[PDB]
Amino acid sequence: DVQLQESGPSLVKPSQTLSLTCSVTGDSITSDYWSWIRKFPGNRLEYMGYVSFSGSTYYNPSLKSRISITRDTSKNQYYLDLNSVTTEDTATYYCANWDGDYWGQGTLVTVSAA
Amino acid sequence: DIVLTQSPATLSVTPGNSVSLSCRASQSIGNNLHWYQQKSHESPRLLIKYASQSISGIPSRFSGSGSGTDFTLSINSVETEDFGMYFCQQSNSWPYTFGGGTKLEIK
Amino acid sequence: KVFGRCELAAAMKRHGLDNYRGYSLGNWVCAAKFESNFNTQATNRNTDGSTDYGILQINSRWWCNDGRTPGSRNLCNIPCSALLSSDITASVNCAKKIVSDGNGMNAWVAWRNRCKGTDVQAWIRGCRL
Repeated sequence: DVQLQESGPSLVKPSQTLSLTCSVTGDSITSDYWSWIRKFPGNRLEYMGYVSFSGSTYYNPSLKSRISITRDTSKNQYYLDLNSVTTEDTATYYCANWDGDYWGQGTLVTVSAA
Repeated sequence: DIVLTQSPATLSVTPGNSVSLSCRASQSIGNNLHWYQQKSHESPRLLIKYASQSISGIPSRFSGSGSGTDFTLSINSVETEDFGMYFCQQSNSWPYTFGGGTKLEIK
Repeated sequence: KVFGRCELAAAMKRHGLDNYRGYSLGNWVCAAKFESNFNTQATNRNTDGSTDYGILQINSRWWCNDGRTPGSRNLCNIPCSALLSSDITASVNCAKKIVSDGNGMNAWVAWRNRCKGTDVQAWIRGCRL
């Protein structure tokens, strides 16, 4: 069966690039659409975007083009890059298939001058 | 951007009782409204897809209805395992958007 | 089953295709018309061993699993037989995933050759929806 898991830093500095990796197991990345969803401290969900089988991408305008979602076939995993982060990007990040049946565990990423 | 509004924001119920959660869209989205559940320290779980289609593995007491701009998620006879957050999400237009969510807790 | 033009348009509207991902309802009726001629049981074996199934001729190489196509990917995570039902739920659910890719409705050759660029809305005119 299929299982997803997010990995990456929990603490990042303002203005830097936040990157997360989503590991997929049970099937090939090339066999589905993959997404990223984050939950803000206030119980507010935001669909960041997804990358389809043809490699085309769809990003949430709210991200003002600071986002990037790429795939790595050999490693059977995809990623999320978010540029010039601010404390406004502090949230719990989740990777999930487009259908919504497979979700990762979610991982808190805190943006702080510390 | 399509705006999904969920009311009430909070709902208190006694197990055994039934509840109905509302979600309205700023414009029509046909049947492209989905329901998710989320418990603390957990990932969202798809309960209903496309307004009313069932999901394998989800309890039968969950059911959705609606079309256009008015939708509801129903839980026939609430159970302890059902307390948590409930979110609706539209996929009719990009960007996909979520409603503010409704919290279901024990009375 | 063979849907009537208006019958399918009303049905597809019920299944939320009136304005899905930027595509007006006329597009979907037109596509079904030239893809399968409104026939839900329509099938077509291709030169690569893949087969197109349903009212929307969904290909077994990338979208559904019919169990007899080489590099099948099954992006719609559904068996091709489900796309041959008189009930269009599965075909629609899968078609929505297809159109959510960057190729949009260009995924349908007949739609591209007979609908893209034409007055597709003509396909829903004169219908009780």
